[PDB]
Amino acid sequence: GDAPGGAHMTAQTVTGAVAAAQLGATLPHEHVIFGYPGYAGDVTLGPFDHAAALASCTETARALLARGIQTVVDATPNDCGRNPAFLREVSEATGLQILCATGFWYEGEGATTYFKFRASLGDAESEIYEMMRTEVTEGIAGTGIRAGVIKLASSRDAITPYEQLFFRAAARVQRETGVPIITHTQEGQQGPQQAELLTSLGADPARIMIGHMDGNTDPAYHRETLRHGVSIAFDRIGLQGMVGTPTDAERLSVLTTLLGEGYADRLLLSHDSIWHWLGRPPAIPEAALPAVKDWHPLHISDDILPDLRRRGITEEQVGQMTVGNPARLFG
Amino acid sequence: GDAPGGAHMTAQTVTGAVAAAQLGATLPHEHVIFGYPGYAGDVTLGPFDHAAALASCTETARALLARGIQTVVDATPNDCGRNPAFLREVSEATGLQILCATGFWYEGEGATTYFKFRASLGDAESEIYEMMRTEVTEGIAGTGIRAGVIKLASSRDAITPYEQLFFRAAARVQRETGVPIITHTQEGQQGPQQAELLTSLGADPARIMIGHMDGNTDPAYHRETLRHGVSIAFDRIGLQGMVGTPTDAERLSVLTTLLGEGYADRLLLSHDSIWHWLGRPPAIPEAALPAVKDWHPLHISDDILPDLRRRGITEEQVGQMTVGNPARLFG
Ligand SMILES: [Co+2]
Ligand SMILES: [Co+2]
Ligand SMILES: [Co+2]
Ligand SMILES: [Co+2]
Repeated sequence: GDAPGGAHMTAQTVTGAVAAAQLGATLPHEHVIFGYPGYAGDVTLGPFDHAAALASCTETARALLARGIQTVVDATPNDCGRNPAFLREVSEATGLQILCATGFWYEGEGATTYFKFRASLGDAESEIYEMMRTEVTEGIAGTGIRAGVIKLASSRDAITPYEQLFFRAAARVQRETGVPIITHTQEGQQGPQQAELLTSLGADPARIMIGHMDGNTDPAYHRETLRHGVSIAFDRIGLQGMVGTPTDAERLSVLTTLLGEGYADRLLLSHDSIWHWLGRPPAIPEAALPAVKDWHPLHISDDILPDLRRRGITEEQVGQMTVGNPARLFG
Repeated sequence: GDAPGGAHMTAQTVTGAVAAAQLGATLPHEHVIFGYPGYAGDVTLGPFDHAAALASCTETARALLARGIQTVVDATPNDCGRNPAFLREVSEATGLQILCATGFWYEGEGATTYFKFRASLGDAESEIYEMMRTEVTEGIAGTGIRAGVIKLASSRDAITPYEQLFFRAAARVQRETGVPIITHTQEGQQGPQQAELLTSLGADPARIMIGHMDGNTDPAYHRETLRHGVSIAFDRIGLQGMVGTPTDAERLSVLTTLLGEGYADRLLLSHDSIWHWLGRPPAIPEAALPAVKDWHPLHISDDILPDLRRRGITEEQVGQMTVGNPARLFG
């Protein structure tokens, strides 16, 4: 139907280029490793145990491959512990394909001081544009590993001025390279605003995925976002009751409504899971356990797809969301 | 007069313990390297050139030694590019003694997400206390290099709840180890509040230095802070008109007033200079040049001490501020 249009480069994963056809079933928004900004200051008591992280992550990678998932899109922002080299180790040890991102997190929780300062002194937009373009076309930190997607993120009440610098820089790189863009929306807001802003800057709706859209349970919100021609992702499936998130039952209710309205070609599914935390491992209070019980990457494969099928969603619809959509969006 | 009282360990520099007598003239608040939170996300275009940073920093270290400065207290927070190993290279290559810090920056510009999350889930104060204590008594990041001071920092309108976690943790480590505490005050505020809070938590006023006190030009503000028995530092001398800073002429006016009022034993002098920036080097707009012209570490030695002497300050007073005070506070 609506095919990417303009410049384009084959999907770049951490181990190199992959043809769209080789992407297979894909989880479009996950984190192999992740650290909240500040975690590096807790290095003495919260060091990265490389052997342990590698063992644990390759184990999860093998479990995903067992479910037929061939690709994961790692959406970790540059300021949240992003590590392309580690991702490459995990991919070379298991065969699982992994795309990594280029971008900064939203103003509310990102490491914003640096670029705010940069912007106080000059054209921060162009500096961000140069970073993004170099990371997508040449490589990250001199490793030769390129980013396969641009990550953008906005706050709840507005796409702030700080956030807009990244959106503008991304639109420029998108027009020039065709690279896909995936986003974070905070607490179920700004989905429509992100779609309008990006398309208004000349970014291709067929290479845009508005994320955390499962954060809103009013389908009018999703239909309005979809009116822009962009794809939307219910990418925190399994995270129930944390950071304003709804329950999976509520997500599936909205999802089946949209599927029944013919939107399968614009819907994607992920967990936004963290396979290994940076800093000191999080101690989950007893009472927060059910919120995170199904928040792991085998949840959609084992619980959601079956539940969708038993509700009347077809094998074609599941294949469209999990294989066809990723192939066109990232390939 | 007022001598440290309680537990105590000899001054720990990045190359080991130094006797108070060996500290000599000291700059109590500087940064060999520094990065605003987020700089690590700009690694591709703003990588750390180790050979270049080392050459430049050793050159500055040799220039300080030429002026008779034997010690520098590096106050870089854990979340602002702190690097004890690099500091050790600089100290071993030149003989300049360098103490490093343990602590996080203030809420306004620090990398606050990590510990805010940590605190949402449990006793973040005790986790911060453990980090600080380990870094002071055992070492940082498994390097064996220990911190010789605790760095605290507060916002302009209040010592926020997030900041208070660090102040409480520091007071505990201070009572247990005797380690000195140095602080950042934002825009000339909270000096008295920091002194009251720390002493009220049982921290030793003789091991406390309230920083950026040159940020306020009303001497009543300084006298009130000093009433707590703590030392205060005019530690941004040379930075004129940036981040709310006054001119050096205004600083010297307040300083000579306090010196004439007999406060020499509680006054310290530094620049808060950055010898090498992390991330992309800052492009200083033409118009901001005079604000930073004298903001380098040879400024006090070459311009300020002579200016103090020609105004009637005695060689004894200069020696008290630059040698005697550091020796008792850090030694
Ligand atoms: Co997100
Ligand atoms: Co995420
Ligand atoms: Co400061
Ligand atoms: Co400083």
